Amino acid sequence: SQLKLLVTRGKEQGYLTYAEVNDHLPEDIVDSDQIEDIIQMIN
Amino acid sequence: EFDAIKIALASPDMIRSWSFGEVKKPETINYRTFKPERDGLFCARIFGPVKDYECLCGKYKRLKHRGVICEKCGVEVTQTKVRRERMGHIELASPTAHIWFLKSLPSRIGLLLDMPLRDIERVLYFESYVVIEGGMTNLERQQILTEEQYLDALEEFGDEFDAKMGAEAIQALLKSMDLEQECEQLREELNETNSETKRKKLTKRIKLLEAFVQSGNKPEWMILTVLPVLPPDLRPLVPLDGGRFATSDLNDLYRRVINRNNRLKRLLDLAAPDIIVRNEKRMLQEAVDALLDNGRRGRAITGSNKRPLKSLADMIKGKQGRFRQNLLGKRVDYSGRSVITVGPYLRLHQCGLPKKMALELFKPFIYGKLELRGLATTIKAAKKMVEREEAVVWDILDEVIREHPVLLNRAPTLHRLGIQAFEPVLIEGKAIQLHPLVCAAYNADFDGDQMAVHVPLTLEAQLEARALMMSTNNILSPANGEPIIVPSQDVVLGLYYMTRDCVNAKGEGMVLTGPKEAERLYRSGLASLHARVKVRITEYEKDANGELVAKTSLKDTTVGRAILWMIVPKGLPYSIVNQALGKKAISKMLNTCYRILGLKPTVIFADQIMYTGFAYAARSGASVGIDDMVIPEKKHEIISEAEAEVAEIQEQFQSGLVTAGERYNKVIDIWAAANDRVSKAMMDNLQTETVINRDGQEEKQVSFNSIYMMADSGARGSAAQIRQLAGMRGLMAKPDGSIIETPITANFREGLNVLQYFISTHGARKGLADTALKTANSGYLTRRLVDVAQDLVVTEDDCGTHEGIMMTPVIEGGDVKEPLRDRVLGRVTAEDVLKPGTADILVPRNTLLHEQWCDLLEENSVDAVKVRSVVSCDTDFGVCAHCYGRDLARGHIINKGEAIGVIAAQSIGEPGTQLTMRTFHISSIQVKNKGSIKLSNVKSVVNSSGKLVITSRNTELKLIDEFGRTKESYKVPYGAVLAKGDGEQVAGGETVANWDPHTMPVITEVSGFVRFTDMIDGQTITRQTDELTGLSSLVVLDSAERTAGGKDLRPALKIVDAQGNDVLIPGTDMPAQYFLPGKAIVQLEDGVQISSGDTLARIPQKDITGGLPRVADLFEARRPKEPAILAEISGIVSFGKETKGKRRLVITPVDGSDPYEEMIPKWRQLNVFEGERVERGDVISDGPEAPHDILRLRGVHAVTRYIVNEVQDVYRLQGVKINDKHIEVIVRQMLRKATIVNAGSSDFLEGEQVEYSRVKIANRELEANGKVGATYSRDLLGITKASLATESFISAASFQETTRVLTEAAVAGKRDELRGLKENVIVGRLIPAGTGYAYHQDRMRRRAA
Amino acid sequence: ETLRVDPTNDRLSALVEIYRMMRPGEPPTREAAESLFENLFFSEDRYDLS
Amino acid sequence: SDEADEAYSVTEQLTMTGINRIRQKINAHGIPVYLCEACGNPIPEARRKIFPGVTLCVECQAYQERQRKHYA
Amino acid sequence: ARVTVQDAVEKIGNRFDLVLVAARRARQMQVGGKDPLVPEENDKTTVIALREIEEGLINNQILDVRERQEQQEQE
Ligand SMILES: [Mg+2]
Ligand SMILES: [Zn+2]
Ligand SMILES: [Zn+2]
Ligand SMILES: [Zn+2]
Repeated sequence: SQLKLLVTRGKEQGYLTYAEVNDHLPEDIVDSDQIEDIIQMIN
Repeated sequence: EFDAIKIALASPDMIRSWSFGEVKKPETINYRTFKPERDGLFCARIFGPVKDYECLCGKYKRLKHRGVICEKCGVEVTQTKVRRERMGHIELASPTAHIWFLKSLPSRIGLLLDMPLRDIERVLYFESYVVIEGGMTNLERQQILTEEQYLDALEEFGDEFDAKMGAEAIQALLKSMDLEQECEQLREELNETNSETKRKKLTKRIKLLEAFVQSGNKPEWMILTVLPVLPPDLRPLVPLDGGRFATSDLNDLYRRVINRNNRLKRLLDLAAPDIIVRNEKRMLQEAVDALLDNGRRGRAITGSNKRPLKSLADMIKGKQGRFRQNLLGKRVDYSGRSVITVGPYLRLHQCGLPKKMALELFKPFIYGKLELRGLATTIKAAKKMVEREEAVVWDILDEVIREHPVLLNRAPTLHRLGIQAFEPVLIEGKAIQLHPLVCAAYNADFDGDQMAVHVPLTLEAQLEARALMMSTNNILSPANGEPIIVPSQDVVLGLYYMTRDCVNAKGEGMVLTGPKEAERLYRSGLASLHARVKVRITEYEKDANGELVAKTSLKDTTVGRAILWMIVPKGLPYSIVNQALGKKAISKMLNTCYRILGLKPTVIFADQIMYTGFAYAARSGASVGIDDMVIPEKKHEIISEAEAEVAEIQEQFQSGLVTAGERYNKVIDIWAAANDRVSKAMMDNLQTETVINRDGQEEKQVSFNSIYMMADSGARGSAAQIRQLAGMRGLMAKPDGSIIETPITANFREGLNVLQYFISTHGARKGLADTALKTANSGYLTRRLVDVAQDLVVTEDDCGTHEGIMMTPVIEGGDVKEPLRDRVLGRVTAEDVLKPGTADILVPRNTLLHEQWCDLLEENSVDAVKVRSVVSCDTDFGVCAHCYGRDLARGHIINKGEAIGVIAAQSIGEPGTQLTMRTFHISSIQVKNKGSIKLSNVKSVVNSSGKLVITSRNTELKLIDEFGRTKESYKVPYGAVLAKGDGEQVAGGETVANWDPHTMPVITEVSGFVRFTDMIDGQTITRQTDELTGLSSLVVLDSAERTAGGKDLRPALKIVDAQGNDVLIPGTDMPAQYFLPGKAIVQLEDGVQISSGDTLARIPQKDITGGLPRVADLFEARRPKEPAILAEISGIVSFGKETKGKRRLVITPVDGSDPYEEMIPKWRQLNVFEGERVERGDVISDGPEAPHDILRLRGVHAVTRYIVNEVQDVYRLQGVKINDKHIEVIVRQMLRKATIVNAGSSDFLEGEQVEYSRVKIANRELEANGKVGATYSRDLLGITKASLATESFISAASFQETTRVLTEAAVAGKRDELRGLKENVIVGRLIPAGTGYAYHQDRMRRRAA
Repeated sequence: ETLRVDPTNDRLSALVEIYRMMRPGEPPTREAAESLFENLFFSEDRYDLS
Repeated sequence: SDEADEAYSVTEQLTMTGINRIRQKINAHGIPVYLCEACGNPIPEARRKIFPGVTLCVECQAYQERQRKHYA
Repeated sequence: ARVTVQDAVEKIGNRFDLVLVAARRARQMQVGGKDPLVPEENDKTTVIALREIEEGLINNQILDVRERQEQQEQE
């Protein structure tokens, strides 16, 4: 998956900003609630 | 009273046994008569009466009915405190998963059944079904089905198969599951199978199962079948002003759970359409999870006023929770607060306490003393008398106050000297008069600051203010022995004005018969405070065995030094007062008074020095005027020259001779040089300008400029600030470091026009804003280090080991930066240290090296001393008294019960407040003095040239004179052309070796012809044409551009004789050939000679961080990005497959596992040859060393020495001094974890990370037995992970994620034996550290009687 | 380079990728895409550079 | 002491390290090249006399300065 | 009053043993009944017990044997 590279990216940099999270999301994730829950997962 | 705190899950029968009655209705109270409605969220029948000893109806109100349960409303007549401890229970008609045990990540429910999380939450919300032992037909235990799958299942598989849905299914799943059976299956899958990470996760699950079995927990308790409601007086509903009540959100959450539960009961007893019933069950589940932890599954609900309702989990956790903000620090009675003023008349143990602030703090004692002396009949008469302030109350108060200390405490108590005990002095006013000398301790001035007062009430608590926390016992800073009773600013200037001299003043050159006559001359007005004079002074010396041998003589001193001599205590010399006495000298005088005469003479010397300083500062009349900033008249011509050079550069820029950035740099360099010039001119005009006449013509002396006197005495000022007042302000700077090129060529004495001022405001506001954070995030490092290193306590007088640290001076660069007397002072040696010729048994093993033994050490010029450190102490759960040494302040030896961990954290963190909040960056040896050569890794060859060349790799050379002490240290490269070689004692003005970074030699062992073997150009070597010398060069390169045919093959230079035989390398039978990697140009030919290490292959061609982040990172133990890989094993090296980012680096040991190999990042400049025998614990590529690397390779003393030296580098960079005991303690907490290499006879897992103390004790008691212990391997953690692993879950819940800690404790069923400083404070007991340590030892002896 | 990384080639694919970005899930088309673009910043109803 | 009294030490460290790194950027020693290390042309006598030990011609210096200005 | 407890430290060693031994003796005098072994200078019980510890006539072993003697003669 692509979010794997996002998690390793955040671990490389030591952080993760809303820009990169909005980029690396599953494209057809239309659900803002699962959006919030997946960022709450990565955090 | 109570031993450890046990924890576990809660059986529904246990939760029904807690409760005093079910809660059936969501009623709080009646709306007209505000009595509890039912049988509701506030109920008198369950949660006790709402008034003391009073039934609800009113039928029973007398105390005689105590305990009765009233017949009408069943309200048990008892105290209203009972309404604050009784609990209720809500009976969930449907089960409900505990959100802590379904979102704990890993989900305990999930990882117990081994059903992944989304499957669990898909069966939870009725999205699917899950079979539960679906008969002997088709399916698995935890096989999840979709809806229609289950529908078609019920057709083809009617019964003898049962799949449920929702939390009921999870309950049945956990229930039916048998832990020992699955644990056996996990045994079979772990030992009959080998798939490493799969078995890592497998064994984690296995350990969880064994923990759930060891504890009394049953897995089916993770589903809330019964819900207990908090007692009402913790979630109260209180009447405010106006009748509008005030409620905690827990009432909202309990109400939302209760309504939904009642509606689920309703719908269940209606046979409702089961989709509606699904929705009701789902909503009730969400409600129970908002109640348990809101905002943990979805979005916080809601709240009623648009803000997330807080739930029980929010009541525990959070910075503003319950574990932190009223559990560790709470509000306190018997305490006041007032503006502090100075009051220099106080003795050093006492402080002025206002009468009005003292009549309120001691009201209990005053009532008692009035009622005792009979002045007032009873407590009420006493209260009235104090309330009207009778005449006798001030005598009663002066008697209450007399020996009763009070704790004075400033706001940011960074170090422990911020809470000091004073004896009060009833003063008139409303402002605490604080002794001047203490203000350096408090870090407190009198610009409006305030302080808090507390009264130590009980006997044992008011002998601790007298014996530990008193102002006189604490004159030394715990971070370093230097006395913090330094006279600060009026005192050092009073003493500077006093103890000075003038070339010709009144009464110069008249013999005086003692200090008394000097004082009488000065007071009479016949001789000035600084008139050179001879006085017969008699000084004492107690180098005798306690006896002071006296000696009188005519010193040639001044009247000031004479008068000051009367103040000095007996056994000090006269040279201590016979200089001009700055601030540094003034506190050195106190340090010598301490180190000769103990504590009490120094305590009296302190306030004597302070009184006499203030007296003579006032006598001096040292004001400051606008004429005292004499600007130098050479400033204008210097600025004209600077503007001239700047115009020259501007013309050379308009001419096309320099870039724009180059003009900027040259302009800034010109202005910086001009500013240093003008400041030197103003200082040369200021310091010496006083010109006086002595018997004739003239003479200059040190100036009496008032501002210069402040700058020179050390009271206030520097050269920089006086320069800004007198010289020029130089170049300002924008906030991001962008230096402005227009320099403020003015000072504040003359004007500053608008543009220069606006330029300066930039850096001004940047500095202001920066100290607005450094104040806000004041003590975060002490907090982080009181978390990792809190529960260490000196708990043993001796562990009796022989291991230590080989402490020596930090002799780096030139002369030493920190001598041996600084770093070995106060520590007990690890081994008997003899003289260099050994001469004697000089110092025994366990002798505390105080000042006398340091004298002994640097008479004999001892250079290395082994001294016991706390990171090697063999104690268990603590630190021996000797493996910590001498304790500062108190200054004798740490006594068992010292909380050395809190002190170490505070001593690393109060000094750290004085450091920069930002992290900032920064041929022939010019060897210095005479001395001898010192070789480390001695492998050198003398060429035919006669000079020396290092045929070794890391040969370190030291210049060591006839002292025995090392005086210079240097790192020598691989074979520099040493003018001086080995052991050659030479003097200054003689360079020890010439070299060149364009010259890294590949010098050989013997002399001879360099034939070329294993060399075919086109595959490994490069055609470097000698356009410079007129020859041909075949330079060694790697496989970077040459093809792979002979890419790995190395160009071998065969050093042989004139006959053609392979001359061996003397020492090993492998002949004297060299395999060369790149970067070494070859200028030889095939069949050509070289001398004894002639130039065969020649390799052509200090920043330090300093911010407090460079200490949080030094301690956090992370990994640098240029990590210098080291030599993992000894033996020889081989290079293998290349061009991958990991070129194979094989290490063949001498007798060990010969095929050992590692990877090499081939972007790196690899700086070691392949033929040289790699030594274990040695560097290969050159770059910053990693701490974990050193810890695994060279030993715990290696990592401790590295960490100590790095933190001491960043601390000495700013001049801030801190001892190394504290950093050794932080390290000792840092590397607290062991790892199990071999299981052995031990009883830990295979690769399990265990507490190193645990493995230590276990394998030690096995070593006493006949069985082989476990071969541990010491880890090394960061403070924020060495604190994460703590035995007691109370403290862990205190400073960590509370939900994770309590979930782990609940499943594991941990028992918290309260034996930590941070746990006992929470449960109100004595900390087992200091005064209560003997009590805790007696408790441990009572237990296990 | 940004054209060499542009996975689109012509206008309507540009609109459809903008559409899949803006309101995902919906199957895009010519009319809805051109309308979305022309009512993103180029309609006084919605945009306002004041 | 007061907030204006440690703010001084902050600003002082700041301007001090700034001037330090900038006057370290200058070159005072001498290693006369007489030809740029990027364009090979002789660094003229004038430019090599202003900055002893200059290592690049004027235009190569401008190019590298711009490139580093973008931080690339 | 008493400015320093340096002398009382040497008689008992530990600085916490000193506090716990002196609070014990001073509570013996305070509540109660027992008398000071030293001429009280209008001090409180805390500094009185400290001053008695200074003169070596109060400490843990002495106080404990004084406990034992009265435990005997209480019978
Ligand atoms: Mg202040
Ligand atoms: Zn009743
Ligand atoms: Zn020890
Ligand atoms: Zn050039």
